[PDB]
Amino acid sequence: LVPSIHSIRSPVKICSDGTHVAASYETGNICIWNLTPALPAVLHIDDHVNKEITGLDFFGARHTALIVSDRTGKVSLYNGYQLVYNSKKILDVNSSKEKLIRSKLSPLKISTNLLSVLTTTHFALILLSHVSLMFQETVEPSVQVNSSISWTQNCSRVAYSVNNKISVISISSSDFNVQSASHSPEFAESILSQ
Repeated sequence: LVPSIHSIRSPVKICSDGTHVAASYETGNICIWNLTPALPAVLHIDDHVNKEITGLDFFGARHTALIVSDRTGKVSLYNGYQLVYNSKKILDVNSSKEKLIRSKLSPLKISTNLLSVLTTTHFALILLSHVSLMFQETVEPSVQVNSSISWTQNCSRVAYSVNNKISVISISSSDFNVQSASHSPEFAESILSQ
C-alpha cells in the first residue's frame, strides 16, 4: 500500500467489510487504498490536517461514510456521495474546558451509532441510535495523557481507563439502553493502556 509508485513520506499516525485500507498520515491526513504491486490510492483527506486527530474509523458496512474524531470538530456527520466523503459539523465540544481524547468505530437490533466523547472535564457518550445521549459522567478535570476507551465485542459494556483510574459502563446493544455503570478503584500506577 503506497509499478511507478513510491513509499509515502508521511509517517503513520475499521473497514469491517474488508474492502479498503486506511492509513493515518502524521500530518493530520488520511489515505485510502483499494484493499506484489502496492494498493492504489483511493482517497485523500486533509480536514484533520492542521488540527488534532483524536481518532477515526470506517463506518462498518457503510464504507462510503467515514467517521473521524477531532478535539475541535467533535460531533459531525460524514456521508459518501468512488464516493467522496463530505462531512458537515454537527456539534463542537472543544470549549468549556472539554477536549476529545479519542474515538473510533463502536462495538460491532440497533444500528451501531452510539459514539463516546472522552472529555477531560466530563466524559460522555451520545447514543445516535432522534439522536440522544447514552450517558454523561463528570470525569476528573486534571487533564482539562494516559487515557483510553474501548467497547466489548459483545457490545454490552464499554470500559475507559484514564491515568491511574478506570470505569466501565454496561449498555444494552439491541435496546441501546445503559444497563448500569461502575467506577473502578484508583490504580496504584497509571494505566498505560483491553
